[PDB]
Amino acid sequence: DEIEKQMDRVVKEMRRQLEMIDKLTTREIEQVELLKRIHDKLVVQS
Amino acid sequence: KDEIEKQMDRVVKEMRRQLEMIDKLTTREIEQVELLKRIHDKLVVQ
Amino acid sequence: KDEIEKQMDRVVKEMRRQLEMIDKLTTREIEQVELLKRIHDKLVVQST
Amino acid sequence: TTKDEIEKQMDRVVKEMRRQLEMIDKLTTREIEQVELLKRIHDKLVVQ
Repeated sequence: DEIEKQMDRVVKEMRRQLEMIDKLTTREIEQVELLKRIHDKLVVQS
Repeated sequence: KDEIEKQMDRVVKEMRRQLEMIDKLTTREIEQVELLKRIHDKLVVQ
Repeated sequence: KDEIEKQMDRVVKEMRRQLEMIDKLTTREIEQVELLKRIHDKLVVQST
Repeated sequence: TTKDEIEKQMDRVVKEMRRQLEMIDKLTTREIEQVELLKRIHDKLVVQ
């Protein structure tokens, strides 16, 4: 079937893009942590 | 000095770009889920 | 066994709801980064 | 307000987005696990 071949291509795209979302979310959490280090460095300022 | 705040500004602009990428990529995922149900609907039609 | 199509239909509806939730939370995140940009602007008006 | 109180707003915002950011990450992993069952559905559908 050609619908079954299309479903396989789509399922494979969704996993690739979904891992990319997951990678990018992970990077965002580390950038939120850097903001906590930036905030912590702001009260140690004075 | 004000290298903390300039760094935070670089981080804030970074998170916007990457959170937009997450958002655009999630949006594409939802459109692929609906194509997936159109495939499911095309499978009962076939 | 046309229960795989019933399973596939159950999964696609599940993924759309959970994916819409991801999309709402990301959208909320962007509003908070801009709130963070307003905080950044208030910090330069303060030190300077 | 006071620079000591802007940091409190930034601190509340930073902790909020991290919690919501963890939630996005939780749902994305759950989504990847469903695409896997979606691939198992396709493979069980081609054997038919």
